[PDB]
Amino acid sequence: GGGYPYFIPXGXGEVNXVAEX
Amino acid sequence: RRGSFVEMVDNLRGKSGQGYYVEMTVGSPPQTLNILVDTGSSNFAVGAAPHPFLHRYYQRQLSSTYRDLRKGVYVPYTQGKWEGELGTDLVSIPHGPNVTVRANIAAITESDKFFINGSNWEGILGLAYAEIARPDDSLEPFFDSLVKQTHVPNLFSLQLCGAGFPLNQSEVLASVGGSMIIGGIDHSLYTGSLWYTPIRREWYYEVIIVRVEINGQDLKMDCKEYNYDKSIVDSGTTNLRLPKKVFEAAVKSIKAASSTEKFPDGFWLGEQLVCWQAGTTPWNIFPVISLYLMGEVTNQSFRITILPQQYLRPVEDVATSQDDCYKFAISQSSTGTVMGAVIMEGFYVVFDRARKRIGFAVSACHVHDEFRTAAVEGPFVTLDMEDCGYNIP
Repeated sequence: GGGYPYFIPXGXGEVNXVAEX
Repeated sequence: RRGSFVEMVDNLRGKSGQGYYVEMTVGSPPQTLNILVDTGSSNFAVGAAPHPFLHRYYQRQLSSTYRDLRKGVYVPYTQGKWEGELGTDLVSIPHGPNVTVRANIAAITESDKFFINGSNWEGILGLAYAEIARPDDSLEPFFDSLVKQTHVPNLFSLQLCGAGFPLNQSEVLASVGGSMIIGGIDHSLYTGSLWYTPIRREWYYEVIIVRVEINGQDLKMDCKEYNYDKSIVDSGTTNLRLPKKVFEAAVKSIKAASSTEKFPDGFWLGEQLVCWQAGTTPWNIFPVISLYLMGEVTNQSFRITILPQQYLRPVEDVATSQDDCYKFAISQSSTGTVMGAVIMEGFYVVFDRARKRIGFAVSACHVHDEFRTAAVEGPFVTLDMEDCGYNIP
């Protein structure tokens, strides 16, 4: 009824450093 | 103190997904700030006004050496942006060389989605070249000012450790750390040989990817796809970011190799974490990924290979300590390949500006297991490498 692996919402948690030009 | 390399070892800290920072001091008397190390931009900028997420900020009025340039600046990133006031001041790196530089500094007065709640950094050190500085290439970047005013050799190297970072038992679970060696290369941070790829053009640290393999199987794209519209090495980006078409081929191949076809699509898109019981993450079902880079001699390449421990990133504070949860940290880009922390945490990376080249060696601190290790291998014979670069058509 449960089990591994399981998936939960989330993510982001990133840096993404300059736009071109 | 002498500013020797041993003093610089371990001078970076971070929280996972929030960049790596070095301590700096600005102004007279010195004001201490933590500064994100960003090889993907070229402005030095610091929080200079209150913000809910800033523990501290730069106070120009407290510095007798501050000089106002009377010009504004706006800087947009792939994520986040800020604007502020240009000026110059004296700057030092307490665990860096033993020197004091007069540098350009953007004093940040407004920002959006730039500072991160709880992050421990208050500014950014853009280490790339003047061509991508704002407002334009006349604003000399920090590292240029450092080299011009001092005798520091024109190179730096980065060892980003990720969860390979020695911590006390009582330190916060997401803490990472590393080293920025300014002015040279420290032999304690890597094993084996350093292999170099040319810096294609000095704007970003642009490089050329000539082949991609997953699980030792060629992705079989035209190599121009890997570098569309550039490929860069970026300490201020978390993920390995890939052009759309390459991303889609990468996911297909990773799924096939690991038999995870049934994992939900949100996982692959970075909208859902995967969770296993603590200690039981099945690393061995996931493939290694290799990027072959243009080498230093005609028709010669080498490859860097990372493990699932680099591209499945641990996420704390989302489930019971009884479980280990991960974010898939390979993602889509419409601005070219970015070799972010996912790539750099496998390797000691030397930004050899003096020789227009980037070196990679296996990092002494990369996360791996008893069966596999990150690798840097060559040489390989590879034809038509120059054709791999993008040109405005």
